[PDB]
Amino acid sequence: DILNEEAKIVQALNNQRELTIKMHELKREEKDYAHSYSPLFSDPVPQGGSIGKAPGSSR
Amino acid sequence: TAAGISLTGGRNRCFSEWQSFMHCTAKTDAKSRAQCLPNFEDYMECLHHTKEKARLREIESVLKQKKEGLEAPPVKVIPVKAIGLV
Repeated sequence: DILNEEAKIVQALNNQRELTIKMHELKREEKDYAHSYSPLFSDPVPQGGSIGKAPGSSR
Repeated sequence: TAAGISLTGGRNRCFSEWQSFMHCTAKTDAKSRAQCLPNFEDYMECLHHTKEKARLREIESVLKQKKEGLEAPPVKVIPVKAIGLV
């Protein structure tokens, strides 16, 4: 009855160790432009400055 | 903001190279931006014309070494009151 209450605590601490190692991996994972910039307007493509615009300036 | 707005409100001189680089970075995740190098190189030398000035001094150093100099259809300079003279 004491070895099982050992193993419960050790299971509950290896759960926290794996929880930390996961949450440290989750930080260095790269993130989408829709999550790490504005959600609305998910493109990085500008089309900026359109009053005297020349066709052929797009690429 | 005013990312690519020119003096007349249009697009600036290096907008097309910048928008091409932004096309390159839009479809591309990190650890694979090494292919996105030539678009950036094109943009930076659109801005500052470094490779262009390098090429022009490489050909100007040869131009002063010839005694013949110029055997080509030449470029004629005009004064400002003589745009359409002849």
